[PDB]
Amino acid sequence: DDIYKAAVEQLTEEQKNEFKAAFDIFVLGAEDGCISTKELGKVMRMLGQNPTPEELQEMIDEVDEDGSGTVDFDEFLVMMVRCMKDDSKGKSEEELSDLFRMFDKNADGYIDLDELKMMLQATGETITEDDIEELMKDGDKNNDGRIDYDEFLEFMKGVE
Amino acid sequence: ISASRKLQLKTLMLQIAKQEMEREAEERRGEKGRVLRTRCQPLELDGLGFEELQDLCRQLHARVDKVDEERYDVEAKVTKNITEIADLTQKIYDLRGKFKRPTLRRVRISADAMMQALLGTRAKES
Amino acid sequence: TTALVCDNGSGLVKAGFAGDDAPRAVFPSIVGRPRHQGVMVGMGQKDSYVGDEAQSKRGILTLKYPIEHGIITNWDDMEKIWHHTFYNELRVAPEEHPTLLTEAPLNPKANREKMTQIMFETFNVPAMYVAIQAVLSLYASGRTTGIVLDSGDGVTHNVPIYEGYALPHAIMRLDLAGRDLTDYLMKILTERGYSFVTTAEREIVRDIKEKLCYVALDFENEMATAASSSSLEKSYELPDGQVITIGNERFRCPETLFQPSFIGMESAGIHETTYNSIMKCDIDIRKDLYANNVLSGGTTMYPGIADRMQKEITALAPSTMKIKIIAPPERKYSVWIGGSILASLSTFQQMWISKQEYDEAGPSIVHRKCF
Amino acid sequence: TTALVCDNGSGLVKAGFAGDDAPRAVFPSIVGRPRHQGVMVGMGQKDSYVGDEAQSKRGILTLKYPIEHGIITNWDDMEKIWHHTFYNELRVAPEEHPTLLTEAPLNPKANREKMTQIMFETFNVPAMYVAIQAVLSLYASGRTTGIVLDSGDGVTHNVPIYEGYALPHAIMRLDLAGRDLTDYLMKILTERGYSFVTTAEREIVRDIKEKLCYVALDFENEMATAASSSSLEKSYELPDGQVITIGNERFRCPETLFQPSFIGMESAGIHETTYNSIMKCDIDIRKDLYANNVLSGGTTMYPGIADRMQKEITALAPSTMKIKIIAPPERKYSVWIGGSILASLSTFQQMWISKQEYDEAGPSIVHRKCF
Amino acid sequence: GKRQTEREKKKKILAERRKALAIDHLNEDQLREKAKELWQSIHNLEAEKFDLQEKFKQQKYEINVLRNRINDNQ
Ligand SMILES: Nc1ncnc2c1ncn2[C@@H]1O[C@H](COP(=O)(O)OP(=O)(O)O)[C@@H](O)[C@H]1O
Ligand SMILES: Nc1ncnc2c1ncn2[C@@H]1O[C@H](COP(=O)(O)OP(=O)(O)O)[C@@H](O)[C@H]1O
Ligand SMILES: [Ca+2]
Ligand SMILES: [Ca+2]
Ligand SMILES: [Mg+2]
Ligand SMILES: [Mg+2]
Repeated sequence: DDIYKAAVEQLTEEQKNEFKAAFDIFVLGAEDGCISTKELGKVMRMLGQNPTPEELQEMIDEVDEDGSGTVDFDEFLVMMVRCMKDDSKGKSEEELSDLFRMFDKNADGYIDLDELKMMLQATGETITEDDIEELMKDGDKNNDGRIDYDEFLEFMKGVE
Repeated sequence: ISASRKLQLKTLMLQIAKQEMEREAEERRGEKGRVLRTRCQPLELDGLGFEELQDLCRQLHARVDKVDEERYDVEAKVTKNITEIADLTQKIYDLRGKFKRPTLRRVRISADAMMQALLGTRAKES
Repeated sequence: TTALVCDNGSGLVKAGFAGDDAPRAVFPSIVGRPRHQGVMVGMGQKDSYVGDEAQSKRGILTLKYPIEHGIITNWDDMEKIWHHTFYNELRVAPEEHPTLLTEAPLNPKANREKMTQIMFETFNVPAMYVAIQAVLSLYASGRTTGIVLDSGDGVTHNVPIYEGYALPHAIMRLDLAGRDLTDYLMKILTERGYSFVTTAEREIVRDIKEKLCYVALDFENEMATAASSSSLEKSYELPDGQVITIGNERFRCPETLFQPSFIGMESAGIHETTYNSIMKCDIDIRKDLYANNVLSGGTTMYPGIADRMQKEITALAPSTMKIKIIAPPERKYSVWIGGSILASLSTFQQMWISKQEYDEAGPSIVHRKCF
Repeated sequence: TTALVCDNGSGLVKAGFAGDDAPRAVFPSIVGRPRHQGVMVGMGQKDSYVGDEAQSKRGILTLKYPIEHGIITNWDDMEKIWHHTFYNELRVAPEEHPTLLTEAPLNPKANREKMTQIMFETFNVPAMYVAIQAVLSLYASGRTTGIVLDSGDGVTHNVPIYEGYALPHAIMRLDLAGRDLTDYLMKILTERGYSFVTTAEREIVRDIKEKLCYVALDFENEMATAASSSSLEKSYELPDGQVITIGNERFRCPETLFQPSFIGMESAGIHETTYNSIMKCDIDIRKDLYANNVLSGGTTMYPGIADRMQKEITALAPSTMKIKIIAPPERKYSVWIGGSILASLSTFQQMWISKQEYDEAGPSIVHRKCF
Repeated sequence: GKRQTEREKKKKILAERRKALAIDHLNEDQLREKAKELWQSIHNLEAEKFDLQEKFKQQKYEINVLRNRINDNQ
């Protein structure tokens, strides 16, 4: 998902110019000015990788939001850093499950968002209340106002 | 919000929860040691007549019997509870597991190799 | 470490590391010694080209498959194929990787025991496990019930499964498969003048079958139409020119699946052995098996088979039950995808046949608890 | 606190808290181990499905009732059933609730003593009491006299009661019940071609019996009519299609109640054991018993039995007495409703077998004053 | 009897844990050692029972989680 967005936002304009020039050199002679799903799939075939057209459509739907089938500058960098998955295994299931079970200090099976507030105060990153609101929206799938254990698994699924 | 700050918040929360859980576990261990030391009382009756020594022997033998009875009963109960917990875990999975099959990708070989296979002779810097 | 999910098959060996989506290396399983004399000196001519190399030099070789019908008839050639698969197509020494072979149902014991003995003595793997080719194809569909018809190239078998409990008394294994269809197509092509005899030209007939043949929805109507119009005659260019035109041989070759009397086999088609396999099951799980009929294997890739089979079963089955035929687009590699999923499971990690166990009980360990 | 009114029964376990109108959880009492091998790994397959879960997976199980005829023949399975009933269908720990089991008349002592020993040692209830299944059915009718015929699924017993004083010398217990009718129906269905053999298909025959069978007002006339016309043949759809047509098997299955010679039993029908049970009573309470004949239990739910029984008894009884048959619409749960009423009484609150009493006299306390 | 078997097995464990407290024939130091043995056994059982209590708390909370998910899966 937005994992590659986070990774490249950690990165700087060096990657921007690097991938721009890489497009200039390798995609030289193209008529579209971007990279298409079929375009990248044929490129993979040319180099020797064998992706499938269904996988091509899946990946382009994942990277393309506007439905264009190509890559915006930020989307282009996200896809370029996407093809390699350096970070995997996303923390540990059991330890984080214990952390979440103790997160419910009231131990009622439900997460008070004030506990989330205090934990975030501990985190202290530059964040507004709407940011944690959006994060909960990302996490509170059933919109119950708390953090469900299964939804806790979902939103932390694969999170390093 | 921007995904970078989102991931930073996620890892910050991971660290916060981990450290708080560890600290609470350590505090629970300290309280356990303190309260258990409070519960069992050290004795000092050396040099006494063996009548009283054996009186203490019998008293503490009975005490050991009582504590063993209680603890073994509680342990059997807890084992039964954990067995039932595993049963319910299996029940929940068989209710709504199935699709929980993970996927691993290796065709996406390291991007350096992909860039080499793409470029070839002109694979000098990328 | 990672596990090697090999899948011997019969016609195409599919292999790759556990946890991916598709096999890493897929290549025909043929070993062909040269047959002519050879006059150039120092050309570096080998004594046996295996795998995909012998599909390019097939003009001067005598290709011979080492697996006839599921069973293995030529152990030296099979050992050569495995050695090639490990060392040249994957380039991973087997000393550091578990292996997960696959085997058809109802196969001779000696075949399986020899397979495990080879894997443990020659290649010296850490641990290997043998699995039935249909359970994997059921894994790949993400189901847990259903009756799977795995019509490979060697043998077609039909294993029904319910709630994870396989029904050993309802497995119907039939030995008609892709190879017999290739031979029958090669035999009916002679009715127009094209004669293919050499074992190398069997590959050309196989390519014709793959690219042109299709399964007719209704056989008699197609036979009548192809005999009046000429809208079916599709042409194909041989490896040297001289295009050929296939008429009603197009849907007569794969029709043998539903009428095995064409090649002289007595048994009933794949449309009726599935219904018989269902009817042997208990009376209370027949609805679920009707609704979750799964297709797999290469030979079930003919264009238009998922409709003919559904029509036939709906004709046979009671009118109330719903008949549904699951035909995923990734049919060919379904068994291997399922094998990867099974090898990637944590619960399965203690079912491997560890080498010390083999040292204590001999090759007959495979029939024991570690199945 | 509230009392748990459990009612073991034989065929359906009915339970619920005291003071309500209907049992909270009603589910068949069957425990079925799987019988096939099972090939899917990690499917989470248990070793025994009990209660209503084993009526959905019955296609691959071997269901076996733990209660044969009132008596309990397999104590481990019965313990499993009780554990399920307490923990999963009611979700109330038994450590905080009195229990009120029910038991058929004239049952072996060891059964009752083992029942109380289990309830006090394994589940560790505060206090339990065992009551005769017919007195409760008399409670539910709001009467205080009357002779109740409680034709369950295990055993049919006929307890006469007057003014609250039970007559122990006039209890006529007969072992023909719903299960024997199911077996006889399964045996006469074979006369048309339908063969049900598996222990899972006994459930299908039970469903046929429940939905189609009825008691004929006059047997010979119905046998003559069904043999000439075809207005009786009702069809029924099996769990997989292939509808079946039941002819004069409809009223021949439940006719066994009034002529137990059909299944080879010597004794007289339920129409004549009631009259015999009345005639053993004193000469001055026979009119009241004639006027207040009560029906209960599941098997007395056949359409048209409250008229056949009245006709038969009127034939047997003297012409002056009035014969009335009380057949409440809530017949099936009559025993449990009566159990709830009895457990809700204040006068009854000191009759429970308190745990300290059991500790002082052992399991043989149940035969003592606390009956 | 399975319940009989459980009761008998638990009583057998009870009997086993009953060590031979036949020790008056010992001298002062040996009896002091035996008393320390009993004391350490009691404290270890205290640790075991505390572990049982916390694990039971965890088991109850996880059963609450299980029931929550059950209700969610209507
Ligand atoms: N696209 C296709 N159309 C028709 N037939 C095919 C197609 N692909 C493969 N086949 C047939 O299936 C066979 C390959 O089957 P496969 O599933 O590889 O067998 P195995 O089970 O031994 O792996 C080939 O011999 C070919 O005859
Ligand atoms: N509606 C019905 N019509 C006919 N027979 C029925 C009906 N309902 C239940 N039965 C029969 O009664 C039996 C259930 O009797 P029940 O009263 O539950 O026995 P118990 O006394 O053990 O609870 C079933 O086995 C079934 O054969
Ligand atoms: Ca886009
Ligand atoms: Ca909370
Ligand atoms: Mg295959
Ligand atoms: Mg009853």
